[PDB]
Amino acid sequence: TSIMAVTFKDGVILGADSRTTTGAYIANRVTDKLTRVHDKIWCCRSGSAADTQAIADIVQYHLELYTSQYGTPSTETAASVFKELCYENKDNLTAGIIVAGYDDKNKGEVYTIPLGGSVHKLPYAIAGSGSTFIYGYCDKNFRENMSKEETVDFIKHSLSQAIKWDGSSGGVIRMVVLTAAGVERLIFYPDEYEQL
Amino acid sequence: TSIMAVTFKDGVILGADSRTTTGAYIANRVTDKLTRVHDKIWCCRSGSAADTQAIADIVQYHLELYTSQYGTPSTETAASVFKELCYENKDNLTAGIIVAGYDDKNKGEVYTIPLGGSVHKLPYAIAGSGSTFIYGYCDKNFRENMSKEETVDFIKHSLSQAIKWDGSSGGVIRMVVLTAAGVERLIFYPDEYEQL
Amino acid sequence: SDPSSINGGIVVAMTGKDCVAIACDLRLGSQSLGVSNKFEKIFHYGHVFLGITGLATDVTTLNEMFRYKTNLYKLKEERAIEPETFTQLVSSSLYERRFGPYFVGPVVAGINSKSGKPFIAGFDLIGCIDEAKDFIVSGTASDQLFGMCESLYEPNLEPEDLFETISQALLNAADRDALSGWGAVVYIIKKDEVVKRYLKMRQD
Amino acid sequence: TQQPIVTGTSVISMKYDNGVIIAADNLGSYGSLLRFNGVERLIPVGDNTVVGISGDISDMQHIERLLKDLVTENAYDNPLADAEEALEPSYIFEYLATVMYQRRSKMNPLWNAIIVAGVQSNGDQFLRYVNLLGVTYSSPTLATGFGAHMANPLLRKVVDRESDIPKTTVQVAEEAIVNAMRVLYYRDARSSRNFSLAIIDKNTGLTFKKNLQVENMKWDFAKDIKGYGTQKI
Amino acid sequence: QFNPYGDNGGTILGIAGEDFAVLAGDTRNITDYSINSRYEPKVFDCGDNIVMSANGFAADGDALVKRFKNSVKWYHFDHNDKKLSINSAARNIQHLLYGKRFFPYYVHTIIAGLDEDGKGAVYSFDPVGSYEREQCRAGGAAASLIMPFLDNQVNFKNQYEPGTNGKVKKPLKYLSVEEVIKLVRDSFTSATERHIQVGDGLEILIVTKDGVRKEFYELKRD
Amino acid sequence: TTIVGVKFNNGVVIAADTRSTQGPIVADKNCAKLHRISPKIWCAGAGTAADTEAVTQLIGSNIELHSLYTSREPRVVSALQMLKQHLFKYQGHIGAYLIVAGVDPTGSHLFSIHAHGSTDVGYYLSLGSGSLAAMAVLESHWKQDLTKEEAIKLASDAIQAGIWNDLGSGSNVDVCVMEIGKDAEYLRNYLTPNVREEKQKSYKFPRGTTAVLKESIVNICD
Amino acid sequence: GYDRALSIFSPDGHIFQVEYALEAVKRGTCAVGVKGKNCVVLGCERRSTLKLQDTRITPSKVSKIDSHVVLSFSGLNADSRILIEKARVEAQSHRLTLEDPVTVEYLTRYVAGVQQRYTQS
Amino acid sequence: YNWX
Amino acid sequence: TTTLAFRFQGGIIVAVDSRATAGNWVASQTVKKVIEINPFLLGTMAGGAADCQFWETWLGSQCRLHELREKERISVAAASKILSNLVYQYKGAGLSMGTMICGYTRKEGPTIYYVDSDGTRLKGDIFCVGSGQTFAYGVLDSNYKWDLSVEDALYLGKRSILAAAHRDAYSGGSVNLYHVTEDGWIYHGNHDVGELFWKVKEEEGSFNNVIG
Amino acid sequence: MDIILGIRVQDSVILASSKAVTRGISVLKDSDDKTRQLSPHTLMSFAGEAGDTVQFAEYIQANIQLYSIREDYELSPQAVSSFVRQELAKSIRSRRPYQVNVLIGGYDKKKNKPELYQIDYLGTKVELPYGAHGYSGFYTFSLLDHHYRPDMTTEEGLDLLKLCVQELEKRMPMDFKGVIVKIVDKDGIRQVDDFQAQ
Amino acid sequence: MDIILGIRVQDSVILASSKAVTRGISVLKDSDDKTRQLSPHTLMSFAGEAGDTVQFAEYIQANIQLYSIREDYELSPQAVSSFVRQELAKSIRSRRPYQVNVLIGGYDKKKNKPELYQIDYLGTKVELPYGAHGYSGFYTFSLLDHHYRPDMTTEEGLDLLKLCVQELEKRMPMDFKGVIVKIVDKDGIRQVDDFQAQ
Ligand SMILES: [Mg+2]
Ligand SMILES: [Mg+2]
Ligand SMILES: [Mg+2]
Ligand SMILES: [Mg+2]
Repeated sequence: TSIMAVTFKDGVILGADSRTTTGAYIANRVTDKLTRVHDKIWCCRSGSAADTQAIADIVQYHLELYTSQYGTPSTETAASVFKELCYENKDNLTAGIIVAGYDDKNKGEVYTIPLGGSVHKLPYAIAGSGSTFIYGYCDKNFRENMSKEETVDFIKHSLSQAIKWDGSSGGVIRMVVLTAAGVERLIFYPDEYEQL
Repeated sequence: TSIMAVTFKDGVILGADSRTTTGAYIANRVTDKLTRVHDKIWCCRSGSAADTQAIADIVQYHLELYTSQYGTPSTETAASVFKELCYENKDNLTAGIIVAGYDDKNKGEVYTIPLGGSVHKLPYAIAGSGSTFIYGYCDKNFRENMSKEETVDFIKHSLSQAIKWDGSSGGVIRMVVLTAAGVERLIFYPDEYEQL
Repeated sequence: SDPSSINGGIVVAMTGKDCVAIACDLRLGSQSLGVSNKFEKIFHYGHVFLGITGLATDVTTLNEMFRYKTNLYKLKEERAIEPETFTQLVSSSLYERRFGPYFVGPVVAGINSKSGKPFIAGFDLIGCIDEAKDFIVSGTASDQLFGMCESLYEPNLEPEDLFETISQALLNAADRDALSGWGAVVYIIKKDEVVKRYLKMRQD
Repeated sequence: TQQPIVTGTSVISMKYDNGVIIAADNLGSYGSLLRFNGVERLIPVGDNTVVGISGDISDMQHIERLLKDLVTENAYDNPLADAEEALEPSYIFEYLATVMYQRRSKMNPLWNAIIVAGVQSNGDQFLRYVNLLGVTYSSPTLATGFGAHMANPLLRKVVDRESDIPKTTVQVAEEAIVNAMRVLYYRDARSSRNFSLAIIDKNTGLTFKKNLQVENMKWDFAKDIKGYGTQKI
Repeated sequence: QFNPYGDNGGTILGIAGEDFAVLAGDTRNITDYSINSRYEPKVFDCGDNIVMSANGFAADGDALVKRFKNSVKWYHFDHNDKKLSINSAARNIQHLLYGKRFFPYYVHTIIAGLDEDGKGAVYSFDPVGSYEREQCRAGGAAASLIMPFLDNQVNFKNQYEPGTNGKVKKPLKYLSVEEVIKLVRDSFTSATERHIQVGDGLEILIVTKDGVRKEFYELKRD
Repeated sequence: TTIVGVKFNNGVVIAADTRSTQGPIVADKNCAKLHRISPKIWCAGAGTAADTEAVTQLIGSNIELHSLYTSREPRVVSALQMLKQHLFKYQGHIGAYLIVAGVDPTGSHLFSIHAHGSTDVGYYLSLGSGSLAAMAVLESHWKQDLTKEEAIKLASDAIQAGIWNDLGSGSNVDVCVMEIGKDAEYLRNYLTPNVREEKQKSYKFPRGTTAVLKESIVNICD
Repeated sequence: GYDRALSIFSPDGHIFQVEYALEAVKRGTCAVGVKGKNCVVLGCERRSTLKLQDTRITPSKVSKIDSHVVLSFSGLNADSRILIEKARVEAQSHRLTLEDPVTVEYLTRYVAGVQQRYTQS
Repeated sequence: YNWX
Repeated sequence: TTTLAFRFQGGIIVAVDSRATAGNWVASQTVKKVIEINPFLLGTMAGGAADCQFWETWLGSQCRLHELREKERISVAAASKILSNLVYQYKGAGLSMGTMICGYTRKEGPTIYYVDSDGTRLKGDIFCVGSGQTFAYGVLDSNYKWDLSVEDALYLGKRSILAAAHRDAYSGGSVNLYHVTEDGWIYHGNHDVGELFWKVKEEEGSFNNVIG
Repeated sequence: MDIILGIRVQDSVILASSKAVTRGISVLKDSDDKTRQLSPHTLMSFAGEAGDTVQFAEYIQANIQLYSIREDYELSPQAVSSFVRQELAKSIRSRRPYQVNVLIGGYDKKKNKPELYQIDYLGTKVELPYGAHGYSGFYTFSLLDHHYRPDMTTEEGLDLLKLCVQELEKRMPMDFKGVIVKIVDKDGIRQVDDFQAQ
Repeated sequence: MDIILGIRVQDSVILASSKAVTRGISVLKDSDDKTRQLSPHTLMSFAGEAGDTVQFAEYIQANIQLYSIREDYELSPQAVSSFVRQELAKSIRSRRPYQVNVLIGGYDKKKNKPELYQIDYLGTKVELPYGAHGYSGFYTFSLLDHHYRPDMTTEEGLDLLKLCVQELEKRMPMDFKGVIVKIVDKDGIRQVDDFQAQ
């Protein structure tokens, strides 16, 4: 699995591949690892499928209920819920999650919760087995306050590499754009990303 | 340990960090992982310090005796030696080595012998714990037939990164240049490579 | 399962003023069972003494071994072997089996016929020589013995006095060790003479 | 029953005539991969106490929340919050200590080594350590993980025994600490260059320094070294 | 896997004279090979003229002490400031300890003071409650070293009266407080020489009808 | 064990503590950790006591011979290669961690050898359980162009670091100095900062204290 | 959950529910027992409000608590059964742990204590 | 063996 | 540890060593291995010191309660079964104790029961328990006769321990003797094996292989 | 393990049981009665782990004596055993199973016929002419298979057991110090005080 | 393990050894002679693992008879034993150590005095008045320690053993089917055909 979230001028972009394996067999080549927990707060899933799906569903609830009672939820909160679930149930979970969202007051924000159950806010984050291979590229090509077009590229490249090297990753690249104007679903096929 | 070898117009360049560790302790911070096996044939050492030093020492002999009898050895040969050792004694060794040399007929050539004992010839090769983090950058920034000045850079960056993410690596960067004009000893300190 | 502890036993030796002493207990058992109370652990080859704690069969063997080796030495050199020397022989003889040691802990004491300075030394199961100009211990009650010694000892004691000292250290240390005791012997050494005395002690 | 994941290395500290000093880098290692580079491991509690934590980070973040709690809950029905009934290091320590031990006894420990450093109401310096085992100790210098082995030896050359405390000055102390940090950068493969440091003086109060870096490093010699023995070039 | 225990080394010792009792312990605290502190007391005063030490695993050590001190507190409350006799403090601790018979306090503990008839006394415990009143006892790392010495210089074991053809034991005279301290210091210096865990310092708590006195001597810090 | 080596302007020096230990009990309060390989090639070692001595002699021997057969003064790199190939041969079972240095026709030299057979070179090194302590000091006070006297302090300071802060090390400090044109000097017990304070009492037992059952003399000469 | 205090005290110091139970006794058939020098006897009258019973089975007024101890009562036949069973059990629970059948005072002190409990629970 |  | 208790004419005999060990370590030579339950009941210790000391001191309490509860002295059969049943509750938890419960009651006569952490309870006449049991059993069986005199009997035990102490490295220190009659129990000294062995050797003439 | 045997003749049931209690290295008692009278015409013998053995048998005793009282009646063997099987089968999936095997034999005063039941620690029950537990059966069954007959007089049975015990004494590693025999018939239960030789 | 006992009186040495070979579940033989005559004035009894036991004894027999011939002389016990110790001590560090314990008793026609040597599988030798191997010693020693005397007639010894065997037959878990006793003295070696009762 190869996933990352990047914050930019207009807001934020999450991207991931689409491969779920059970060993070295490809169970699902079209998986959507970008899950919605709210109109404008999403997450990228890495680790055990089940553990992740379950954790996510439980957060969509906790937020849906938050909403009804107190309006639109902040991202710091969306994270807190995740952290809580992951940290509190550490012995039985193997899920590393990246939360990304868009607020009118805070623009874009990215939080990452790694296996331990810690929460980290940062300009960008990557995770998934395939991420070992791009700590280099990314730290090297990432500039703060990029444009949508620029960011989709950065992401498109970083991951294409990750897919190149890690066999636990492949399929297609998926991205989701979070901005004032809305929510956009972007997809990229092999024939494009491979030769770059 | 992070090491790599890159071939270019004028010849080839070997580069490595300078950290040998025992568990999490830094035993030696100025180690030389670039070992000579002949006037114009060198290698990069990663893995067990014992196993590598030994394997090199045995090669130097094997080639020095080769010379006496049959003149300056080709690199394909320097490699076959290593292969023979690494493959034949696989159960007792944990050493991955990269061999780099310069001939007047073949220019620069790079071979890599990974834990298994297979030999691989390629434009460039990287290895060691810290290599995991640059398959990306490198595959993205390497261009064939670069100039010396360009290569030292490519190499300086790739490793500087590896040193950043992998703690089994650090210290200083060492490079060795192999061309018709001779043999040059390059070294690079922290205060320079860290902020690039 | 700890070979060094099946049989049990203790040995100690101390230096005095122009004299040295070495002693040991007479127990020989198997785990909890006491079997023999006449297992002397101090052997002598000429004017050099060596006591051996540890596995009984090895004690026996090594003893036999050094008789042999010391005998040839005297023939080949037409002179009786000296401590300083004998020690080195012991060390090498043990390390010779560095990867499958004799589970023992030899202790050596005697005097140089030529120079007169008293000499004592001990080793771990593989030959590391422990040279100390004061006292050496070995056996299941090593911890105890050390304790006794380090407290009781003072430099330059006379034959009559040193005897008291070593005896107590043995005796007392033995009494706090389940695997040691059942008797005890003490050797007092002087350039010309050597006396062997047996002690009265608990039999439990 | 657990195994730490994201971790933070050494924490060093020593006390001096007018207070205490403590420091720790800003790193969170995910095993051998030096993952996070902007981690503050020095947690201030009020204006008279700093708690430094090494070990598992997730748990640290918890001990963070626990503290902010301790703070709030003390102000409650306490008119003397910002004065005579404010939290004292001894309180903060004894609590944490209590917690750590309860957790080891329940077999679900907080994988940490924590040094609580500060000054009391009456002025006395305070420095004590508690780790995942509820083991508690105090000494003129304290440290966790590697620092244990390397920092202590250095810092102890300044304050060998209690009597040396009233003889050591901030400048001296701070130099020592910084150094230890440097050395640690040389040897700890899990350390980082960017660190943090803070002092707690019975007069100036609390001073906290962020974004510190190691300087005055000696690396030039590495040029005269080649091969591993017989190599000449 | 998480191992819930540690070993801070250390060593302690208690001797009881006709009308006083002593309890000492080194002041070093270790972990594997490093030294945690050269001065961390482990012999405490719990009120009611009772000194006590729990040597073994520090944490478990500090705990017991806490639980006991507190017990004493509640004793007074629940019994009109009645003074807790040592023989009683003993039985209490047996209960504290055995309370955890299946997750023991990894400590060898000793306490000392005066009994009802005013004579001095000492009791030592198994890390799970076996208790007995004894003349003297050493415990911890160097217990194996020092115990023998005591059996000798205190209970006069194996010593005999000169010239009696080994048929008369040295009469059991009783050590003066001053003479007792001598033994302690020596027992410690000797311990320091052969035990890497022992060293740094010696803190001695002394007990008499007049209260509780403390004495401190330096040791080899190597 | 704490051993170090420091190179200086026209020579090299090495040092070490003197505590030998079986587990946590000091076995030799002043055992020698410096070994003479050849007159001007000295080696220092940590690990299993036996192996540091053995591998040192065995090579000192094979070297001595080698020299005679070549009518030349020995070379460090020789001792080195000799040591390493042997250790490596033994897959690490020979617990010898050695710091080897000396002077020979080619100049001065300093190296280190780990029991698995890997070598390192540098201007200062240390090894042993006290490794970290000293190394701290070294990294704290070293500089290039050290004189004979500045270096000796340096190497000394470093050992002291080990002694004080490492239970596995202690007692005295041994130093050896090898300069380019002079004979080598072996300074055994350069420092003795751990002397035993006079004991408090003398246990000189009145004679007769011990009970004897049988008494005899022994026959030595033939 | 039901725990209302039914046996409480009233202004004059009597516990109604208890005193009332007594009255229930007064309505049950009589029963008697008297002891000799080497034996004891128990007698009882049979309720004749409804007649045409089968003696063979009907709970005999005298029940065996153990091969050596009996119990008879006057009161709500039903209540007796509970008392008897609780008693028979303690009869074995005692043999089993003391290796000796119950003395009559004990058995009694048991049954009674059982009764007392029900007057303040 | 001895450490040583 | 070697403990023994046996039955005859003038009552019951009980003797035990006084050594406790932590492996090879002699933790103590001055251990009381006989719990004075109450003026008429006695228990012996073998197995873990604490487990024994604690649970017997405890038995003492459950006994005192029974007395107040029925104004009658508790039987040994009962006093034993209490401990027994207790111990069986904790079965499998790691308790290690082998003990004898000895007493004289108007109802049962003199009686002894074996009770161990395994949960076995046995009524018997002679019993030895401990690492050194075998050695004592030896001496007993051969010299036991129901017609023994209290003077003789006390000796037979003292000796039987002595036998065991000599051989079994885990036993020894000193011997604590006890005699049981309806008027309660009577102590018969703490004999240091240090001084006792020799005396016996000389007078009886045995332990000849020893030299002295 | 210890020895437990049973044999049902025409008008009775005989149970034999080793008289020894061994522990680790020593034989602690040479006169153990490994049996309990459940009800005046029902006897149960047992063999198994140390405590569980007695503990279990005494429990069944209580629980049966209790019924006998509550009802002024005596349960038939087919019933007592069934109860016992349920109690055992109940515990096998318990936290700490009773590790006991029992042989139960009684006389059915109502059917006026004798009966013997074998049940192992798992609650395996089965009615049989003769039976045994543990290793014992291994030597004895052959003998019984051979020399047994339904219309056997009681005397004929005691001789058969003797023949059995003899074999066991001849070929069995451990010394069980002889047996204790008991006969269950219309007149109740009686112990044969003469089996050390007959 | 089997039973091996020995006791040296004033004018001889007596050896007692159980007569049973047990295999897993059965007792295969009730009449084993666990001993071999090394030389006309020396006997060795043995106990240990299934096969090593005889193999080792017969080997020692051979190597000793051989010496007896090559020199027209009989080796002293102190020697025969020392020989045996070395053979054992040799094997302990071999591919498959002989797992046998032996008792050796002989009469020294030269010193005119009897001797008994005990040596365990590791080559641990020691001279003793009486000895035993395995667990047997656990029960007997106390007796011997007690009822033993250097100036004992031969008759006094056999009774002593009898008293020993007795203790064993009473307190030992496994039935060893009795013993076979043999005495070694100036006139040679003889087997006491009467010990099933004396
Ligand atoms: Mg792919
Ligand atoms: Mg004993
Ligand atoms: Mg009181
Ligand atoms: Mg010390």
